[PDB]
Amino acid sequence: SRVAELANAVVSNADQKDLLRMSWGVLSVDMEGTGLMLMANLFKTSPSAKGKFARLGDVSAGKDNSKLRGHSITLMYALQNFVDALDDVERLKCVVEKFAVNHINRQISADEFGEIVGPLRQTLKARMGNYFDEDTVAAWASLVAVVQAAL
Amino acid sequence: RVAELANAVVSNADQKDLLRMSWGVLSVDMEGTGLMLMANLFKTSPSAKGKFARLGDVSDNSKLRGHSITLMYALQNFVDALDDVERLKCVVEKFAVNHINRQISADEFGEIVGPLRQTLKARMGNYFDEDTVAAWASLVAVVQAAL
Amino acid sequence: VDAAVAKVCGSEAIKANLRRSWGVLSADIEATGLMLMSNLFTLRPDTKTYFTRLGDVQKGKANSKLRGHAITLTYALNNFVDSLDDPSRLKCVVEKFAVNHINRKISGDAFGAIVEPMKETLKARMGNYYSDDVAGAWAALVGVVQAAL
Amino acid sequence: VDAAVAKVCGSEAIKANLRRSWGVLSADIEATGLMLMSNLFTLRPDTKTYFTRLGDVQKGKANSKLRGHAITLTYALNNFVDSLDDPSRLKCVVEKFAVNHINRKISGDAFGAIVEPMKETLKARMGNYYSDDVAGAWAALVGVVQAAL
Ligand code: HEM
Ligand code: HEM
Ligand code: HEM
Ligand code: HEM
Repeated sequence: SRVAELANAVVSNADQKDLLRMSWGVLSVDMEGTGLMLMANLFKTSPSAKGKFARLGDVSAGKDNSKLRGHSITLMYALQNFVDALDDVERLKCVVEKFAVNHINRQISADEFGEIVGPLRQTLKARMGNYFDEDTVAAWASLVAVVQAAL
Repeated sequence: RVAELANAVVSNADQKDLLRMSWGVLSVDMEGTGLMLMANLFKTSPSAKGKFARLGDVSDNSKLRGHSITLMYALQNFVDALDDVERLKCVVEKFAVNHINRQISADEFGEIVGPLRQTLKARMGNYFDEDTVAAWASLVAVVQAAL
Repeated sequence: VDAAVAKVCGSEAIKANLRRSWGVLSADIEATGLMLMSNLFTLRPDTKTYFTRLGDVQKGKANSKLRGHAITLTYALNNFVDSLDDPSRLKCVVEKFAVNHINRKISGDAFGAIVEPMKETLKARMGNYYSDDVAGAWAALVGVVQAAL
Repeated sequence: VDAAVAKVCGSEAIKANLRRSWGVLSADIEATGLMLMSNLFTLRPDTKTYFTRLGDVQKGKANSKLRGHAITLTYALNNFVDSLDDPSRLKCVVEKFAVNHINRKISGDAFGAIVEPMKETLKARMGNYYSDDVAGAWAALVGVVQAAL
């Protein structure tokens, strides 16, 4: 398992943690709106994700689809959990390992989970505007990689 | 000495838990709790009235209201620093600068502990715990070491 | 579910008490989650059989799997509290939450095992701001989940 | 002071802009404080004369005295934002805050040096949620301090 070594480096990287908290401050202004935007981007660039999310029904309906709405809001509270864990390696490891359990049971591989990075970039461009920087995407990719190592 | 004491606070999980739990109650009403703490100080240590002469009559006082609200945000700052030794040291040393200048000794500053015990007892009710008082006395001792 | 949502969102007092008590609990999310789980297993040791994967739950924070669960649980509560101004949001978030609990064969009655542990946790963490109205507000919110199971 | 307080507290738009922007800043109060101080000293190096005690301010976080000041500054902002619903509170909290600034011989005009640094900090931390009106809200709040000096 690579989870512990990757988590060590996330916790020790202060500038990267700052990028995560700064960009999270913007992403979390509108938890529902941003969660829905992220999911819409996932379905755009990985349409294969529709099969894993079939229970949600017609995902093209956005906020008008109550199942998609409930999922999209709930996803953002897992991101909040991760951000709140960034200063304590044992805390980050145990919350990432907990999170991974259901994803493993759904047969979501490290490669499939990494499909979320592009969607994160696109959502960050929409939320950051003229102040967007790829350094925020690299920061989120490092955090995503901790989860990938658990899958 | 600030470093030694700060390290022990940051390392003591049970004590930090008591500080955060009790702070969760004290901070529900920042204004009311701040005023309660100050009133207890003036009752117990009459000499404190003199140090606070700019506030006027502290026996309906807007200057005392402003001070007592503001005091609670320094406590919030300390509580927010409990997981990072270097953060706790730097915020305590910053806080101390004006208190040193006003000639408030470590012994005088420790006059706050009894008033904090009375405030805790008033706010915690049946769940008041003497160990919580000891935890706050330990945090106050970090500040005293900076004076 | 709709009737249960309507009861919670229809009372400004229930919503206020949920928000004010959550504010207190949020002073230490991790300690809150651990305390709630400890109260669950002390008052209702029968529920330990749902948590086989977590191992020795008596160990508390020292058990990393239990710690991960205890912290993660609080983020569902955070979401519920943030949902109170919009009945349709509370409904869709609770229905989403319920899916995995239904898959674990956790009935509404079983889920309600948390009510008395939550009351004890509120008393332990709120000091003189505790009242039975605050316990009642939490029972009403848990009732929404129970109706969805 | 009364007119400056009324301009802020009487405006739902100013208050909403202060609350939303503070919400964003509160994701990282330490980084916010350090970024504000960096913008102050870069855009308004004339103000360095007031901060002799801090030493080499260009060092940022690595300068522990600067770090303690930057963190502590944000708790005054927190108090101001928590005062917005109550003109009597904003008044007495700002007048309390002003006492040491008056003692340091910081005029209203001098204190105003913070305004453009605050605008740049907001631009760099709010993304697309930044607006001219958000900057204007902060200028109005700073105006309350300026009136008290
Ligand atoms: C930032 C990345 C992600 C976060 C924060 C996230 C978070 C969550 C959360 C909190 C849940 C609810 C709890 C659970 O059942 O596990 C969930 C469910 C789910 N996740 Fe993810 N996840 C992410 C990425 C993905 C990706 C990339 C996929 C597949 C392509 C995926 C597939 C699912 C599925 C199928 C469910 C169950 C959905 C339902 O039927 O309601 N997840 N995820
Ligand atoms: C929990 C303990 C205490 C906290 C959190 C606290 C916090 C504060 C804060 C935030 C200020 C305003 C900033 C400043 O000027 O330094 C202040 C001012 C002051 N402190 Fe303290 N302090 C405490 C204990 C004491 C004690 C025990 C005394 C004296 C017996 C004292 C004397 C003062 C005085 C005289 C001022 C200036 C008051 C004015 O004219 O408005 N402090 N303190
Ligand atoms: C305040 C009440 C509760 C909250 C907020 C809560 C929340 C959560 C959350 C967020 C998860 C992780 C996502 C998932 O897999 O569904 C979870 C998992 C779980 N819940 Fe709950 N739940 C509560 C009460 C209960 C009760 C009373 C039981 C048992 C009777 C229960 C059994 C479980 C189990 C077995 C898991 C999976 C544990 C694991 O292996 O990691 N839940 N719950
Ligand atoms: C957003 C605007 C500002 C806020 C919220 C702020 C807040 C604070 C706080 C809370 C303190 C510590 C308590 C005290 O000693 O008064 C402080 C100290 C200080 N303030 Fe400000 N202030 C601001 C702007 C300014 C500006 C523009 C100047 C200079 C032109 C200034 C000069 C200082 C100085 C010199 C100190 C003492 C520094 C030290 O030696 O540690 N302040 N301020």
